[PDB]
Amino acid sequence: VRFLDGHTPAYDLTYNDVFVVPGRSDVASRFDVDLSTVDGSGTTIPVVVANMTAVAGRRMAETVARRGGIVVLPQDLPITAVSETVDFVKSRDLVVDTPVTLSPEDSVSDANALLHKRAHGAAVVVFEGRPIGLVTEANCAGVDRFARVRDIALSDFVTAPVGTDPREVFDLLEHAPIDVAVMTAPDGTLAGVLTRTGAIRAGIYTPAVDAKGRLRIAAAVGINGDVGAKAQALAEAGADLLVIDTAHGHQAKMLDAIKAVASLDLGLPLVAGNVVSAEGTRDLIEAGASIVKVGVGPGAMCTTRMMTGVGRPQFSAVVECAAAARQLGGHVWADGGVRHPRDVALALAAGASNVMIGSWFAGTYESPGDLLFDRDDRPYKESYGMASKRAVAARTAGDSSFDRARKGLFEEGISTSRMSLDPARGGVEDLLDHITSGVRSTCTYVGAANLPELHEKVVLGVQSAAGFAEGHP
Amino acid sequence: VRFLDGHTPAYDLTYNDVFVVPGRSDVASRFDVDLSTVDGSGTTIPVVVANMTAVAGRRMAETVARRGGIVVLPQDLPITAVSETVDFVKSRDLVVDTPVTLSPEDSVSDANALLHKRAHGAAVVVFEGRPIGLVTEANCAGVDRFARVRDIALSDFVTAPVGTDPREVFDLLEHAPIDVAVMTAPDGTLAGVLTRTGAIRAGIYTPAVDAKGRLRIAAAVGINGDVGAKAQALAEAGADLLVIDTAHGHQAKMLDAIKAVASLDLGLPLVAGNVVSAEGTRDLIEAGASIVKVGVGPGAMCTTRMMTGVGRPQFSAVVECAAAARQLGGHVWADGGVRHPRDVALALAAGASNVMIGSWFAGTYESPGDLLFDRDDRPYKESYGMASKRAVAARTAGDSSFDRARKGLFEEGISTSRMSLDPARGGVEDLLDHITSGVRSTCTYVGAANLPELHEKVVLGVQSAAGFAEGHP
Amino acid sequence: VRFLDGHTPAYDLTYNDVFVVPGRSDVASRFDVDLSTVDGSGTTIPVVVANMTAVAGRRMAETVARRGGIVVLPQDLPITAVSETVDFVKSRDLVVDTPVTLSPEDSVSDANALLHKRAHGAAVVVFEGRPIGLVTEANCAGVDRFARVRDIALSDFVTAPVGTDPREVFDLLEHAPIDVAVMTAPDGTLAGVLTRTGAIRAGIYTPAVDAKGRLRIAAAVGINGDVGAKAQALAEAGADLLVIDTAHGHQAKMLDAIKAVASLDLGLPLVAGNVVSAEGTRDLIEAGASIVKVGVGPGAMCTTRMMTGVGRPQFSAVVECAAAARQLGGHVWADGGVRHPRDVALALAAGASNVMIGSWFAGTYESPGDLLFDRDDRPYKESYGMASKRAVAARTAGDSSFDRARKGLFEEGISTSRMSLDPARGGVEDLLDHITSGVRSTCTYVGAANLPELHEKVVLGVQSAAGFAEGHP
Amino acid sequence: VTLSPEDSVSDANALLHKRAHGAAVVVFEGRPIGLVTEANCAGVDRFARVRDIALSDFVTAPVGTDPREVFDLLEHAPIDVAVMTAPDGTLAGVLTRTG
Ligand SMILES: NC(=O)c1ccc[n+]([C@@H]2O[C@H](COP(=O)([O-])OP(=O)(O)OC[C@H]3O[C@@H](n4cnc5c(N)ncnc54)[C@H](OP(=O)(O)O)[C@@H]3O)[C@@H](O)[C@H]2O)c1
Ligand SMILES: NC(=O)c1ccc[n+]([C@@H]2O[C@H](COP(=O)([O-])OP(=O)(O)OC[C@H]3O[C@@H](n4cnc5c(N)ncnc54)[C@H](OP(=O)(O)O)[C@@H]3O)[C@@H](O)[C@H]2O)c1
Ligand SMILES: *c1nc2c(ncn2[C@@H]2O[C@H](COP(=O)(O)O)[C@@H](O)[C@H]2O)c(=O)[nH]1
Ligand SMILES: *c1nc2c(ncn2[C@@H]2O[C@H](COP(=O)(O)O)[C@@H](O)[C@H]2O)c(=O)[nH]1
Ligand SMILES: *c1nc2c(ncn2[C@@H]2O[C@H](COP(=O)(O)O)[C@@H](O)[C@H]2O)c(=O)[nH]1
Ligand SMILES: O=c1[nH]cnc2c1ncn2[C@@H]1O[C@H](COP(=O)(O)O)[C@@H](O)[C@H]1O
Ligand SMILES: O=c1[nH]cnc2c1ncn2[C@@H]1O[C@H](COP(=O)(O)O)[C@@H](O)[C@H]1O
Ligand SMILES: O=c1[nH]cnc2c1ncn2[C@@H]1O[C@H](COP(=O)(O)O)[C@@H](O)[C@H]1O
Ligand SMILES: O=c1[nH]cnc2c1ncn2[C@@H]1O[C@H](COP(=O)(O)O)[C@@H](O)[C@H]1O
Repeated sequence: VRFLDGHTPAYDLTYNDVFVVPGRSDVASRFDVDLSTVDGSGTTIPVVVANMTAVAGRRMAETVARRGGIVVLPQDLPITAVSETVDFVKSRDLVVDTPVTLSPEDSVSDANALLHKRAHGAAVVVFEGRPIGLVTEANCAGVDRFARVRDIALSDFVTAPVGTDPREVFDLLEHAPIDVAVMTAPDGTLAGVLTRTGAIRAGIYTPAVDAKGRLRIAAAVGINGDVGAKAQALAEAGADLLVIDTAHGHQAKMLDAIKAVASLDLGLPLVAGNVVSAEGTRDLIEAGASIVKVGVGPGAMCTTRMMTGVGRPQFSAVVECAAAARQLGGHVWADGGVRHPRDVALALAAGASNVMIGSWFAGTYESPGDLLFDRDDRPYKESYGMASKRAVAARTAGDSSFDRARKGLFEEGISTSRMSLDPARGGVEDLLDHITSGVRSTCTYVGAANLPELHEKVVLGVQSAAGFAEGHP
Repeated sequence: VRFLDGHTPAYDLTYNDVFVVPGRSDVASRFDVDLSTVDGSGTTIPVVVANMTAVAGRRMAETVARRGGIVVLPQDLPITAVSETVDFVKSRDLVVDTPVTLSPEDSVSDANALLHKRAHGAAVVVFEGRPIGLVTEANCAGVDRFARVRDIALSDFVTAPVGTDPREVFDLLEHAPIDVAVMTAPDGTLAGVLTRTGAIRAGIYTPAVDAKGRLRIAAAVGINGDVGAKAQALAEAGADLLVIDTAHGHQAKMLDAIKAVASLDLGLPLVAGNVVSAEGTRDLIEAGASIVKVGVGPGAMCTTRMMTGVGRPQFSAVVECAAAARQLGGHVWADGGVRHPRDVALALAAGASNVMIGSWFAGTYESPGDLLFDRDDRPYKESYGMASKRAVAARTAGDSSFDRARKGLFEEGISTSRMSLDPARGGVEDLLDHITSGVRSTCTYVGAANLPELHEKVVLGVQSAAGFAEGHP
Repeated sequence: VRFLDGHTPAYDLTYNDVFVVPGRSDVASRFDVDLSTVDGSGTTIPVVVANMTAVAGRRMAETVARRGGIVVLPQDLPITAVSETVDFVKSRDLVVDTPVTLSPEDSVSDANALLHKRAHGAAVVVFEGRPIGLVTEANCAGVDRFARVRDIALSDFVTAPVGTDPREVFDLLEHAPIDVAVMTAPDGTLAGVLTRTGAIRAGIYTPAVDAKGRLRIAAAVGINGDVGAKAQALAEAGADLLVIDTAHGHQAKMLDAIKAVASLDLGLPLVAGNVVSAEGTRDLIEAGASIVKVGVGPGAMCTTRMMTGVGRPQFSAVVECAAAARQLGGHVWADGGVRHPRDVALALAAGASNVMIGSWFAGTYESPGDLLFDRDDRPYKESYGMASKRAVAARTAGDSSFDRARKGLFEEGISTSRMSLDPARGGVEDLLDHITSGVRSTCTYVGAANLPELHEKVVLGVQSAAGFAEGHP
Repeated sequence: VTLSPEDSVSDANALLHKRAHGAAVVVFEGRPIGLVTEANCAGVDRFARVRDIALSDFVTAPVGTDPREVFDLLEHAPIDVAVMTAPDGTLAGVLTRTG
């Protein structure tokens, strides 16, 4: 990477410490930028969802992969639950989304709460697999909780066959009272739904798909136990990518874990982390990893810095690690600390091939957690670290009370945090729009038409805290 | 520019990061400083009003130009509205201001709200072009909103012929109940008003006028569409200066737009921006621009930094760009981030020939927005960026709903902001006093009698955030 | 001054940016340190009170000079009021203080208000010059405001002859209900008062006195008008030191004012400021000044930095100017920005001979302003700059309304500020105890027995914002 | 309320509320010379003298004047207080429009 003349600080840099200076550009439109990655992950946008139980569920996996990202299932997930989630994701349609479905015998109480598991603003009343009505939040307003869905469902709705041009579906819904088109199979059974915004995103995002045309999904594994047997079971379950994840990725047990998985020859991309040094990046690649996950400390749920003093400013860590992996034909994932789209753009400019986002996506409809409200009726969801006392409790529940007490000495993560939803744009696809629009604008500012050209052409500068304050938050 | 020995930091600088060291001075008075610019804009004070719809209206254009600045009309303005605004500004008197005028049949409701479109504190009642009374806010206190103006108008007021020396008018109003002198034409028709403060400003500020002696006004044009045909229509409408404006001014489309306007040979100063690099400055000047607008990110309504990471600390950007423009005989406008008079002074010390100010002037009586009040009865006006959802909607309202949806992906500006009016000095001329008094003191501190000597003689230093905190805000 | 190895930052330093590293010391006690100055001011502590109308009154001048400092009377004071203040100060006792005095005919309303003009907690009731009672705040609690002093005054009080050993007076008051000994002349007339703390301070602070044994006092003069005639009148009125003062001290009008005063050969130390550059220090000294006042911007009432961007971090300014002055046999006063005793200590370590303090001392009983209370009953007093709209209004009240309106364009100071009094230690002598105890501890940490050894032996270091945060606020 | 020119502003401000006139009369040798209102003491140092803030101009009339005429003399007066004087010029008291 190139920095402005004289910008050689005597310290390491975070995303807040740096800026991109624009260059000469011939890219006429921000829609001309190709956001596809080149690390073998198969993503068409540089966004990976972290293997955190508060974020990485089946609804998130379907929604993100349709728009070009990928979700890493957490390592604490049982293999049967993994197999059920993968089979659900890989049976999803590439354009039409899975709606909330309700039986006419369901209670209005259930209908009100289930509505927010998706961002469509409406649920489809189904009977024997066929749509018979719609339910919105307005239909549940004032009704007793224990009335049935059949008493409140709207009986008329827009229907269209699966395979219809999304541009046409956009025009069908211009003057419809509900911005939902119920997509049906030739026999009349429910195939899914498609909103006006969903139709727009169909011509903007390319789905991340496997060799069979099914949505991609990844899975994580720990370094304890039989790593090889666990990795092979995840591969046979249908995972398209494997993440061997641990806090201190530069230890001997991680090196042995990588070799055990690589020697099985699963034919899948192997991600291993986390490290923040050039030496650790080389050692993980030499062990058999093709992608190195970079980040020790920056996660919004992490207390590692305050507990140990161990960490590294994430921008400088990605710059050094991406350069070391580039020498060996490897790639780097920037993992942790993403708060605004500039953090995504700056990580990619630093040399990362993908960016892993965690806590930010917990505050969305699609995340696994229940939607909550504070005293001011502001919507929010919980997030927590995978090394907190809450996560360790659910992961080690099978141990004796003696071992659980001794292990309770260590906690390097928060057990609860409030992640607010934007009152208007509360879906993960709204955040993807936010992130990708910013990255696309970064590329045209530097004159790049794709992500390799971004890292090649970017010129960076160092600023003080006053520099970061320039502009509006 | 000269910096103190050893002040060569490994980062770029904002206005907050630097300070001016005083030098030996023989300038006896701060009124002896010449504030005229030498970039061909014609401004006698180094203030340009940004081409933002929330700031640049006809009341702003008249008021600022009389005091020596210039207003750039936004590019979203229809050519008919531009012609009507230019003809209004170029028919204004050089000393006597345009008051709020009222018909005696107007409602007290209308009279109360219209008062705050000027800073005179009084409106003139007019019948067939001739003044017959005055209305103040004290006259509207308690009266029914739908009583007529004639029921509360003050029948006696100070009058004087247009052309009277402003110093005499100052003396006529010393003991008058209302500090407004109604200036009249030989036939008795209204020519305008002149307050005590307005008479003082006539001896301090030189109006910015064209070759016919009429107040100057500028106009902005985008890089899309037929830039040549638009620029020529703006020239024939009477614009004294043309601004070709876009966020990423260092792209091929901007370079072609400059050449298309330059080859038309309109005989007007040609401004193009925005860039923050020396290379960008040279490319714009070589394409045909005489003035380069500098600034990517620092605007108070901008979110470009947080969306993309793209931007440059404005002080270092002005320093590098002004030196590159100077090499080619061109000039540089410092655009964005002005919060206090020190920002204007430091930008001129960095080598800029003019300073463009936007959001700061939205919180004045003369800006186009309506005057609003919060729950605490504090006066304020709205401000918003020209690339926000609000501005883009008005600029693309005639496109199809499909295209407006796709274009909705990008938003690099805030759509609403509260800019407070100083409860005492709420007029834009009060801010011009504040700004120019600071620049004049800077010039005497360094020993400069004019703006070229300011950039020539200034010595600068770098400070930490503790240095900026010294003093009171 | 010596800095630690490698501590050569690329920016200028404030008091917050630096620290002192202790060295080997044989100074057994902090009471062994000699705080006397060597600049010819005659002060025995390194404290000078600023020539600000909100701080520099006759009660302040008496109290500080008895403890070793000196007060500079403001330049706006008429020569008649100057002569009266000097004659009051030079007739004061060197040990015994001047109390608030009351007539028995005075109202309780006046007694409770007058009580806070001194820090004694008691006023002396006087009749024909002799004491007849005491009045405390508890004696006025609940009494009608227009009852007379004779109705509430305490009739018995401790009395002692003037010249008594303060050590004994400390013992006389050990068991007295009111901590004040009324000091009397041989004929029984009131000579003043002395408290337990006041007797302690007599053995700690050496009074600053002239050649005849009378308390010292200084006076300021501006650079406009007949500077030579104004300086001579101040010399004949009894001033012990002259201060030629202006914001921009490095201008031609100041250099002529110094030469005009030096040519009169008044035999007094001549102070001139303000500058922040070595070149300005040399020019003022060569013009005839023996002491250069350093500081442009750091004053708590100043807005110069925000209006103009002109200034310099005060520590670096003092280091440079003190070094240039010492080459020419001159001295430097550190003027502005003192908030804590460390600021005084660091200014002396930087090479200043004396430290000027302004607004900090406004929040004391002895300052000329009236004592005020907020809604929470917190004691405070007003402070304001000598270049604010309030100050220039009184200074130019005799000019025409036209000129005062034109000069209203410039305002480089705030016109009102709330300076809180410490509810326990509200006297200026308490702040003197606070400041000088800190400076004495600084000298023993460095190994210095006097102020010249402090500057000679001190080793300094540079810190970040985190370094300044170490310790308790 | 009567005030000497040597009285303090602090005393003058507090004494004004012993009557409903809203103004006090400054007196030197029994003669009315100035008026003190609450607006005169607003912002002034509490221990300045009354002689610094007194209004030297006030409506005056001899005692025994018809109240109806005194009422009309005060219609446009800034202070609604008329100073009534004895034949020798000394102060006889005051008379407001409502009085
Ligand atoms: N000075 C600044 O930092 C700044 C920042 C934002 C906005 N603005 C203000 O916004 C107004 C104009 O709106 P605009 O900036 O959107 O320009 P515009 O003139 O309305 O359109 C810009 C054109 O350039 C293309 N473009 C390519 N890369 C771009 C990029 N990185 N950012 C923006 N457009 C890009 C756009 O196509 P696509 O849209 O299809 O990509 C579009 O065709 C002006 O008043 C300008 O001052 C200024
Ligand atoms: N130490 C500081 O940083 C600082 C800052 C502000 C004020 N002050 C305080 O203000 C008081 C004196 O008021 P003053 O400084 O306005 O001086 P002053 O003695 O009242 O007047 C200064 C004279 O110098 C001229 N001048 C030229 N350049 C000037 C500049 N940059 N700033 C001010 N005057 C300039 C003024 O003419 P024009 O007015 O016509 O230009 C005027 O004739 C002192 O008590 C001083 O301590 C100090
Ligand atoms: C520290 N870090 C933790 C913990 N659980 C997960 N993580 C890391 O944070 C990343 C997410 O960062 P965000 O800022 O939330 O996007 C994860 O990918 C993982 O690397 C924990 O308990 N402590
Ligand atoms: C970013 N920048 C924007 C937008 N509209 C205008 N601008 C820029 O800001 C300047 C004004 O800055 P202030 O800090 O308000 O004085 C304008 O002149 C223009 O360059 C926007 O939506 N985003
Ligand atoms: C700026 N500086 C001003 C003004 N009046 C006085 N001063 C300066 O400040 C010093 C006092 O500083 P503190 O921090 O209050 O102790 C004075 O000695 C003088 O140099 C003013 O209006 N603006
Ligand atoms: O569309 C739906 N209809 C009915 N129940 C649902 C629907 N989506 C989720 N649920 C229920 O909510 C549980 C949790 O879903 P998750 O949050 O998507 O894992 C499921 O196991 C179901 O019981
Ligand atoms: O002096 C005035 N008298 C009456 N109406 C006015 C006056 N100034 C502005 N208006 C009204 O306010 C509208 C907006 O004015 P603007 O804010 O100056 O563009 C005008 O089109 C008029 O309808
Ligand atoms: O001891 C005192 N007794 C009575 N009045 C005092 C005393 N000290 C100050 N004053 C009054 O307060 C005014 C202002 O005093 P200063 O605040 O010390 O300048 C004086 O002019 C007196 O009117
Ligand atoms: O007009 C006045 N001038 C001066 N002092 C007054 C005046 N009226 C009352 N006082 C004072 O206030 C005290 C109490 O007055 P009373 O409340 O009327 O009894 C008197 O004894 C005087 O000291």
